Amino acid sequence: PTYQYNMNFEKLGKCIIINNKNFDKVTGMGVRNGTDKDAEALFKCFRSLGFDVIVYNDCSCAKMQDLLKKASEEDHTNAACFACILLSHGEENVIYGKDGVTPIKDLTAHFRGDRCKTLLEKPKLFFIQAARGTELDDGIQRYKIPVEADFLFAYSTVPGYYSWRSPGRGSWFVQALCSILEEHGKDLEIMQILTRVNDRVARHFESQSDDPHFHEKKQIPCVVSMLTKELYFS
Amino acid sequence: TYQYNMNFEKLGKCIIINNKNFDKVTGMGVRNGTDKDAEALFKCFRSLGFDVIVYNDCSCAKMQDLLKKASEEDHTNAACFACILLSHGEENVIYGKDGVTPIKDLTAHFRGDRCKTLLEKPKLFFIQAARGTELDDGIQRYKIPVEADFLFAYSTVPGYYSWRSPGRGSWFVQALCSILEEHGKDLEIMQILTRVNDRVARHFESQSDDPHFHEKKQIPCVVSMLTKELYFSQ
Amino acid sequence: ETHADYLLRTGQVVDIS
Amino acid sequence: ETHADYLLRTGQVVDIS
Repeated sequence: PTYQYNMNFEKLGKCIIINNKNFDKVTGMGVRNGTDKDAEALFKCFRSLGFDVIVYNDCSCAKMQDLLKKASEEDHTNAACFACILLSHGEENVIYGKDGVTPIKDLTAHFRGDRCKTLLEKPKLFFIQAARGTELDDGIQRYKIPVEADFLFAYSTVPGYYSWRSPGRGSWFVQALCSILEEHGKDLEIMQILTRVNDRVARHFESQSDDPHFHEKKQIPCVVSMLTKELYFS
Repeated sequence: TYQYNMNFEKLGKCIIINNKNFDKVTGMGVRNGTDKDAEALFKCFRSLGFDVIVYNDCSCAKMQDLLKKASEEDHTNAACFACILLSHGEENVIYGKDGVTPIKDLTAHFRGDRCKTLLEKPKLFFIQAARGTELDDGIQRYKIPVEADFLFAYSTVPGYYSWRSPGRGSWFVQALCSILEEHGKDLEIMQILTRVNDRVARHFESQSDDPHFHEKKQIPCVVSMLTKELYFSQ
Repeated sequence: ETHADYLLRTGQVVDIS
Repeated sequence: ETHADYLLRTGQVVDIS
């Protein structure tokens, strides 16, 4: 027999959304057109879920690190969990700030059970919409707890691969995540939701571009769970 | 919305690689207790309905060959595939008798584009091995991604050590077998692994003469690229 | 130095659909 | 050298209980 995370708290929790769209020339990274659409859609979804959403924009690696560090120092006692969403450029293990790159590990470590006691035994979720490389998927027709426990990372793509988005519709992963959340965010368990998102971007999306190097390409998200209980946003 | 179709002549193969003795050159120790793990796993997966096979003290060449050959067999009448790795390990790599091989290379053999007979079928990999040496002190017309439908159930988190007792056996394996025996046939794959997560997280703690390794903790790590819910039973 | 790789490393590649 | 790191490096550290 096994339970669900206790959700009986004054509030669901905070939800830091980092919307990186414009990057310094020095980095040479392009303008992430469509990210605003993503942020708007996410903002609404997580608000509906009951999160206290906040959106930061074009943050430097320093701001992002500071942002999350500060957050980890706030008092989450009356919160059920925590949520952070990263929308930016990225490379394996790293994510882009306005001025450069920072290891995703450093961003999330701030919430280890030993560095944010107020979140111990509470789920800490991180949704990352960013590339993790450039590979393309051609497809085919007396109690103590691990300081590292209760983390869940919902990546848009698999390690080493690219992440797709349309400046019009927005990120595939984000498009998918919002759909399922809107439809089942309040009745399905977190892993069911993310699994349906996996299938969604896997089946209902395919690249399409003038250059054949990037035509009819595919993508599969990646979920990493260190959760110790089932998670229902209610 | 749905579950993986399990209506097939057989559940699938289950390659168990039991590495216990390593070449002196590697300097790796005798994984005492691994036999206990293999025996317990062998029985659990057999009960699940898998066609289990256990290999022992395999070289990186044998392991690679083993899995490559397997990926070339015809899985048409199988519902899914399962591989279990019991050996020494380091981040991203796993130990063979004679050395080290990247876990990525071991699993790539089953990409949708290299094992068509397993397309849209779940390919599970359970890895009982260290992924570093950090210790957890604890606290108070379609087309699908060639990389889809993979699930990696790691005993520990990236960069950390993995515990086992030469007597009882690996913590992760001990846990996995418990939950499987109790719910392998009625719970969804992610529920099972989540319960395993909680199990090794709460019900286990290191204990050794040397204080450097006393009262240490551990949290498993699940990586899912599955696109449907998975239940081991029609 | 490959341009088809330029849009990649720089993230310019997107889905036109 | 540190025997301790030596033990982890060779994965000889085991729970004795």
